[PDB]
Amino acid sequence: MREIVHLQAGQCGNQIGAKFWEVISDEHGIDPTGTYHGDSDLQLERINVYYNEATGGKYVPRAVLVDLEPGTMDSVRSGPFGQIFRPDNFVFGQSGAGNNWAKGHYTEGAELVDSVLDVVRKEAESCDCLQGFQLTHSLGGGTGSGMGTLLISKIREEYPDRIMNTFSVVPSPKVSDTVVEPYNATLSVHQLVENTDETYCIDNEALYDICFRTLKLTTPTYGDLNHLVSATMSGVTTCLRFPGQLNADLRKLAVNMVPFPRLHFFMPGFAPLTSRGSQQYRALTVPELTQQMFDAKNMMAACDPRHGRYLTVAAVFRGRMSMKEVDEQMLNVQNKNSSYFVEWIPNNVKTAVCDIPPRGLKMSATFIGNSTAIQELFKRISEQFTAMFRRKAFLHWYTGEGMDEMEFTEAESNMNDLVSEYQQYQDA
Amino acid sequence: MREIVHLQAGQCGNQIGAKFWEVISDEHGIDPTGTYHGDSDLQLERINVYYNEATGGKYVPRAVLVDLEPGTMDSVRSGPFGQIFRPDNFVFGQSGAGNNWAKGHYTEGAELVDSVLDVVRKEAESCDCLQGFQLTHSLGGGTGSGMGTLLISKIREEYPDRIMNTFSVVPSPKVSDTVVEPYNATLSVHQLVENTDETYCIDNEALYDICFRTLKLTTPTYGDLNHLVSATMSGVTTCLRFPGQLNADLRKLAVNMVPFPRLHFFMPGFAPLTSRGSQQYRALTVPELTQQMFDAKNMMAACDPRHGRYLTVAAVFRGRMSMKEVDEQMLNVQNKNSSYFVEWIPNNVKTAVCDIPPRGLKMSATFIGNSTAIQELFKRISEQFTAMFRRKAFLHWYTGEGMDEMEFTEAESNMNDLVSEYQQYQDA
Amino acid sequence: DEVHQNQILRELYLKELRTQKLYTQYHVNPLRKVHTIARKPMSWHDNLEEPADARFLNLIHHAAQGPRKKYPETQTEGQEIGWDSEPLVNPQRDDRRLNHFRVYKDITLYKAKMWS
Amino acid sequence: MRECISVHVGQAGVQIGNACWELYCLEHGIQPDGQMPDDSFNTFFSETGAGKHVPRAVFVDLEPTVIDEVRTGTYRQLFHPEQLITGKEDAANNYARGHYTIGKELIDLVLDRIRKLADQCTGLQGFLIFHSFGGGTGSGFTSLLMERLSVDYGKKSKLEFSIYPAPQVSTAVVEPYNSILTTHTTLEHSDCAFMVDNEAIYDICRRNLDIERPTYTNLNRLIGQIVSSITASLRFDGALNVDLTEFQTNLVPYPRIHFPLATYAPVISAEKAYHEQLSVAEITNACFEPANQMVKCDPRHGKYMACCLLYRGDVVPKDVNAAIATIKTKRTIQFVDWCPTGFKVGINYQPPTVVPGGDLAKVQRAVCMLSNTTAIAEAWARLDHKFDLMYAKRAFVHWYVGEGMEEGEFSEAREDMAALEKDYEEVGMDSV
Amino acid sequence: MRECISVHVGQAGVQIGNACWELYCLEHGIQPDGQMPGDDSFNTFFSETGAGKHVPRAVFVDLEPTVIDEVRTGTYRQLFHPEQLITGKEDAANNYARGHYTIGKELIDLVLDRIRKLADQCTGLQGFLIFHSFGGGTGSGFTSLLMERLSVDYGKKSKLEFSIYPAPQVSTAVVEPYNSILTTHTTLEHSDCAFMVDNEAIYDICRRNLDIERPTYTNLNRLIGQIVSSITASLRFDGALNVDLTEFQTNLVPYPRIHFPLATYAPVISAEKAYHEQLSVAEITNACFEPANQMVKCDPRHGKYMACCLLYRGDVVPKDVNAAIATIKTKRTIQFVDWCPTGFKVGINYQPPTVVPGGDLAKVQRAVCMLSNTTAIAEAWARLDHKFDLMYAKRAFVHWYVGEGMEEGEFSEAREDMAALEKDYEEVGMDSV
Ligand SMILES: Nc1nc2c(ncn2[C@@H]2O[C@H](COP(=O)(O)OP(=O)(O)OP(=O)(O)O)[C@@H](O)[C@H]2O)c(=O)[nH]1
Ligand SMILES: Nc1nc2c(ncn2[C@@H]2O[C@H](COP(=O)(O)OP(=O)(O)OP(=O)(O)O)[C@@H](O)[C@H]2O)c(=O)[nH]1
Ligand SMILES: Nc1nc2c(ncn2[C@@H]2O[C@H](COP(=O)(O)OP(=O)(O)O)[C@@H](O)[C@H]2O)c(=O)[nH]1
Ligand SMILES: Nc1nc2c(ncn2[C@@H]2O[C@H](COP(=O)(O)OP(=O)(O)O)[C@@H](O)[C@H]2O)c(=O)[nH]1
Ligand SMILES: [Mg+2]
Ligand SMILES: [Mg+2]
Repeated sequence: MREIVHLQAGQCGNQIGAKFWEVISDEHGIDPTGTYHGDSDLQLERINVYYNEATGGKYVPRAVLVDLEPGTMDSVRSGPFGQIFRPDNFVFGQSGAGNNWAKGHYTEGAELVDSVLDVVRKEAESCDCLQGFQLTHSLGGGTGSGMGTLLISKIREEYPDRIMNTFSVVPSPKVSDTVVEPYNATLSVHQLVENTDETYCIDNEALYDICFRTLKLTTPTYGDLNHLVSATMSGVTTCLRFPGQLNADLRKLAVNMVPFPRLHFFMPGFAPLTSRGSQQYRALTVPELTQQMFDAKNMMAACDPRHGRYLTVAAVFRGRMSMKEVDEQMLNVQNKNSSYFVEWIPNNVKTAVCDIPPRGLKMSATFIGNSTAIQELFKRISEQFTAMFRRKAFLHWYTGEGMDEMEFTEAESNMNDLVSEYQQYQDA
Repeated sequence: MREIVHLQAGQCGNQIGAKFWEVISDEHGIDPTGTYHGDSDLQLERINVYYNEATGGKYVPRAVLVDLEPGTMDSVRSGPFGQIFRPDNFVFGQSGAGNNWAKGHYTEGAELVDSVLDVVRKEAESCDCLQGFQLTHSLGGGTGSGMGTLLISKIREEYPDRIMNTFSVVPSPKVSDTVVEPYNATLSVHQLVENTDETYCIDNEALYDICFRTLKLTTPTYGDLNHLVSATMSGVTTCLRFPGQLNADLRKLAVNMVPFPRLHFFMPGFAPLTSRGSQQYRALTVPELTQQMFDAKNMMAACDPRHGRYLTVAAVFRGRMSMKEVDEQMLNVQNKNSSYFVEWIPNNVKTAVCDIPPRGLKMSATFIGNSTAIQELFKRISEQFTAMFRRKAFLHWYTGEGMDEMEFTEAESNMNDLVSEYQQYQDA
Repeated sequence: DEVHQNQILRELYLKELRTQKLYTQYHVNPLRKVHTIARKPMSWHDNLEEPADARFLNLIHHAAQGPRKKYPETQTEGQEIGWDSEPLVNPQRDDRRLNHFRVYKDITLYKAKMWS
Repeated sequence: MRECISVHVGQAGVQIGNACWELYCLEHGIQPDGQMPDDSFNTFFSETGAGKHVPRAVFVDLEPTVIDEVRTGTYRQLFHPEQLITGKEDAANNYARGHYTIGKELIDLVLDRIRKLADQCTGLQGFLIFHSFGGGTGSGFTSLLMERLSVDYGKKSKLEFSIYPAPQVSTAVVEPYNSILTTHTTLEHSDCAFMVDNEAIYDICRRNLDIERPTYTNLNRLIGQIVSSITASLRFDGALNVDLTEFQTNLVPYPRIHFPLATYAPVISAEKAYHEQLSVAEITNACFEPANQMVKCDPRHGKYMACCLLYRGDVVPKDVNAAIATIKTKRTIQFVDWCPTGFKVGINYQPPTVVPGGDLAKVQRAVCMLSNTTAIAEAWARLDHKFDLMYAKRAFVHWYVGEGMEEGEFSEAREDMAALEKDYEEVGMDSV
Repeated sequence: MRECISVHVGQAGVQIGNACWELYCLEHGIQPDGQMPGDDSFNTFFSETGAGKHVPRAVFVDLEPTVIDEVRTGTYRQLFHPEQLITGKEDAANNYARGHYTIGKELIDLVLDRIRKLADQCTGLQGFLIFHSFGGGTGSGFTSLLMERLSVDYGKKSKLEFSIYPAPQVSTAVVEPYNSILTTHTTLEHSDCAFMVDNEAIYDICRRNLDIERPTYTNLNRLIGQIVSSITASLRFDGALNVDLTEFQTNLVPYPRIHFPLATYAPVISAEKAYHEQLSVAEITNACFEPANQMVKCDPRHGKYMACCLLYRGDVVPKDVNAAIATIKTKRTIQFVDWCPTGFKVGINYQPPTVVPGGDLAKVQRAVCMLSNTTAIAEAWARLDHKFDLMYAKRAFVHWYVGEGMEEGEFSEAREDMAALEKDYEEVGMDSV
């Protein structure tokens, strides 16, 4: 019906998408083999959105697993939900990209892009009416930022009428484990503003905060973070699969949500996150769910929205609820904080309701926002880049494969053009 | 729906309020965790005031525990009724206070202030009618003094139409287990008087002195003292949890009592405090519980009523009774003793009766009085203050911190203005 | 203080799991509206056979009943008034010899319809 | 058709009503729920289909508690949600919060429910209000209410029955404060405001009915029988009848002295009546008995501007006229000189009722004795000086002036009630 | 014989009429498939096929395939002829341009064809009931494509319209003021009567009268179901003065452009209230003109009451009405119009208000649908216009509206034609002298 071609790219992207197909297969009732064994029949009526059809009545994912580094695809096929993917969709090369944007875009990465287009074009042109290509990429390196944006700029001209969901891991502020991290991002935002339509950007740092402190996991492993980001990926495309009252899909959540064309860098957030000790005292109802959405301590981006104003906010709810409480309470969280919202858009909300609740949750709502506070993520990368580029540092890898300093200058110039764009429609 | 937020503030509260949240529990009919073992419908009909309905019954309290030292709430948690409180309102800083008002109001206060007011803000938002922020500190210590007055001063700057009922242990002569005890009253009363509405005062001395005549118990732990002070604060707010034939909320027990906006230090008491060899030989009626409420022997604050003049008294009764029997008993007190009542207030009472009685007691009553003889207490801490301020006593911790000496001069000045104002209306 | 900030939260969370007593019983208040949400009329998501609570009918009906039947005593003011609402003896409210009620006659039956 | 919209503002009103509506039901016949197991009910009840005989009283208070007890009692079915109106947080004994704050966020509603209940009525003839004179609800709110009523119901009766701020017994300290401000308001409206201070009733209960437990229940029941009698002619029928309007232009002397004093006649108990009579006269004589009066004020220290007796039972008009004569052949009983006649007297056969549990036992007769005594000045004077003493040293005043009422208000009232006293003795001055 | 086609277009209108077609299955004996185990009456809404099956006359459209699919995978699949339930392939995405110029220029044909078939199956077609939105893409753009193409075909035949208008501040969309203004540019000139409601006032109406707190969109739709069942009450079961679809379209519309009446239900009541209140014809008539029972959330005290029509259902003794409706005139708080002294219309059906099982509307013996053409709707339009001026001045949310096949200049045209409606509604606020 209305399907999505999922696009694991980069070393990181395999691991987020593996958890994406861990939560979707549970929501859709799918076995680690593909044989449907579930309770309801709602998880078959739009099974075709993510999962395809095969013989034997078995559902195969529409997932394109690409990474230049072979150490990820053997791993995702040596895990819990690994024997679902169609085995030739794994399109590995055998060379590390060395977290180098030049390697993954203008060099050896180009060897693999024509093969991964073939896998996509097989799965895109064999389907009824496509909406777009959700992407989980990795802006800290070369298999991510490199293979990502090149793929993204090599899908928007063959199919230039489709959504370009681009769930991104931008460089976290103090959390940093790549020394050439600020180059790869600032060279990639240029190729991520003029192609994508919805770039839900995450940092690890806030996911480390919502897991260690808000949800209170003792030893937060990295895999616990990927369950959190799977929620905002599953909950943004859920009126599109599961039924209910007033709906919302990617284009709905774009038109009421993108003010001007280069204003699409959004910021996610889940809502009914509890802890072990605070699951059983907190009463799960529509009132408590609204507040944790807007609270900065549950927010998958390194910014309190306090230094800025939301241009637009959406909320796609999920559960058996009323609908006075859905939008009267968020009218309350629209007028009680008037400075925290724009005045040139009077009402700022798209709501949605899915009747079907999550697996083990009475209600939920992933929250996306186009706040002014995206600029600080984009201020700090620029500040990090200027200290880098001021004396031509870490550049002999980023120039020996075809990349000139003239192209570097353009990347920063459109980079700090965006922070001006998220400042022109600030307080003003 | 008229609701109260509890505001725990240190050792002299954590263990007193623990008994508070044990007395109300054993009367509204709850249990260790939450399971309602109650035996009447009326028992539950107003729980909305103190508790909050959690997931599937099993209520959870409106308390926030605030202390700088970690081990003072571990005693609360490990206690018999410690599981009740939300595990995320146990808000605590790390370094100790060392009984210093400067280290509890100025330095390491501010860290555990924006975190405390967040929990207070959230707990106040989930309310239908908000007319109370009942707090339990002690003047004499340093955490409760430091946090209390600081926490008082910012609710009044945020929510300034609320009855601030602040029960507190006062510094008192005969038992004195702190040596900077004079320092932590005059800085405290300075901030306490001008930002509060209701400040029922106790001392350990008279509260100990109640034990060794009245109940004639052989050996007390502080636990029996907590039960004997938490029984008052249940009785003051029984018109707000239980109905009757003359109702009176907290604003009723202040606007009809406090004469001028300084004279709000009142004096608690419990009527049937009958011992273990005299309950069998004593009746239960309002006359016999007039001896044991109007006596100084069941008074609690510090002083003697026959050393000043009562300015406005009330007595919130509780039980099945007749009521010429409350009013003749009240009238005969006022006419046979018209020397210790201010003659410029012709009628000096406000009785209020709540049919729902205490558990295990035919009838009970809570005595509260604005005696002038609070002057016996407030002058006594000032003469202990003046032995400190003159010779530059235990003050270099205060001054070396950043406290100027002028704020110590403001401490005796406002109280010397206060003690003059409390004897001026005695003469009139 | 970040390396210290992890372990001070590690110590607190370990004591939360050592001392935590779980919920056991679903209590439900009979005297508070639980605010049911309506069903879509044309929907197999909602229009199925889910069973109802047998006790919650009994607890609501017991919440309804009467104060005369709920309590074998006269707890709180307002319950003793109307507690014994039967006439002491049969009033015989039909005879004009002792009871002196009215009947509006035919015009006074009709005439109120002119002004109304 | 000769009906009366009841209104009960404040705990006093609601509770006395809980004892006043039990009477209405039991008397007529309706069971405690609104299901008659006659057309009198058409004056205090509305038969909405089947047998649901719904009442007509807008119970109103700014705190749940009291109202909720009725919304979940042996009478929860005998009304409607929008008739048992409740409020949020109380005015807390502050005329200000009841007339300037909290109350203003509840008045529009209460007014509408009366409009609805007015539209239904064929012929309104009295909005019987029930306040307490001394709180924020039964005084401050009653002000805004009675006031508005005199902008829509205009020229229509509003006979009130309040509890006078009693002299000695006073369970309140801002008690004097409210009264004066309230009287000021309830003077340009109330067509006639009966008062019954707790003290006297607490006392008449001690001897007459020998109840040795006066509670706030047994007391309200007797207040009920007063309203029952006042409005029995517009309910049952017998001989000389008295509609509400007649009460006013036959008792209220001048446009302000509208504060009668009532005393039920046979307030005997049960076993005592097996050793007593009820002679049509005896009761009328015992009505004037100094103590039996139910408002603190011996009428000796003043005169009787205009009495108005309302009877109920086997009262042969012959004995009635004999009684009012044998009590005029008594010097003690002294009337004003500007008015001979005597009292407007009425008789309603329907004998009294017997709410099961109350002392007041079955009595063939019953003479409610309403009277405009010129002595009430005594009571009024007391409150004026009580207010005076306090207002002097601006006592308990900060809380009122910080909730709406200006300092000016307290003064206006002081002189208004002072002027009142002057127009209460000038009318007594033996006309020369 | 007395028939009308109900085109429930848009994701709003399909669930508005989701419980309407359930409600017509309760009035007539139509079972959840369509069988009775009668007479002429089941003719305006259901047809008759062979065995005894009653196929409805509905043209359910949703340009996205999400909600109609549950009608055709639900417990009334057998009831609707499956041609009627028409979906699209992808949504309109809150875009007037998407619902009217691209996605929708595909569903237009099949949808129009279905109506030719449902019309040539009738002999007494008296009007087109279309239920849509004003804010969503389908309910603003695709319903405009129907309204304009219905004119070159079937024509001057009445095109009565029910829609949920943008609520004052309590709104579940963002770009919704853009869609609503562009709708009026293509609905003023075609829709004969365009009976209005919003979402907001009904939540209040089932907040105080019905004490059912936290209401959902199914409670909010069944009340509209009782609104349309009393408006189409006379093309059915008989009685006293009876009003066809042409009645409302000469008595509720002053001037050509001014055709936006306001609909209210009187007996909004629960089980516990109705036991304690005998809803006579008197107070049921007054409760309509009270300014909290209007289902538009406006202040009618501010505005004139130009054209008014009062419907009736049940034990309505003629006399009562004349008296009741007169009291309403006398009252000067009920402010009226001197350029039309008459103002008022009566219509009485004898069918009692039906009660849907699993509902909250108690069974009442009398009802009023008080249709009012007031000018208090110009204030709601004024708050929907400044809601658009402060967005178009800086060109927000435009890039989706223009790339999709709509000229930029239509924003100016919709703006200036909407300001004309404000001036037209004020020229009918001035007392004639
Ligand atoms: N007869 C009767 N008198 C009452 C009752 N309740 C209070 N009173 C009297 O009324 C006086 C003042 O009224 P309040 O007790 O303050 O009640 P209120 O009039 O509703 O005022 P608020 O407390 O502000 O709501 C008291 O001193 C009582 O003596 C009652 O239930 N019945
Ligand atoms: N009362 C009620 N209102 C509805 C319902 N469905 C939608 N609405 C209203 O419609 C508005 C937006 O929903 P729709 O107009 O139906 O969305 P749409 O027409 O499908 O637009 P697209 O999704 O972009 O195609 C909201 O403001 C709702 O108030 C409903 O079932 N009941
Ligand atoms: N999405 C995802 N993130 C990762 C993974 N491992 C590390 N990261 C985060 O991604 C950033 C580094 O990205 P990197 O793995 O070098 O991206 P690459 O270029 O595709 O290899 C760091 O901040 C890590 O916190 C992974 O398995 N999945
Ligand atoms: N009644 C009562 N008094 C207490 C309790 N705990 C401590 N105190 C009193 O508090 C005084 C010392 O105060 P301190 O502990 O220094 O206060 P802190 O600075 O807030 O910790 C002693 O005189 C004790 O009598 C208690 O549980 N109940
Ligand atoms: Mg009260
Ligand atoms: Mg839709």
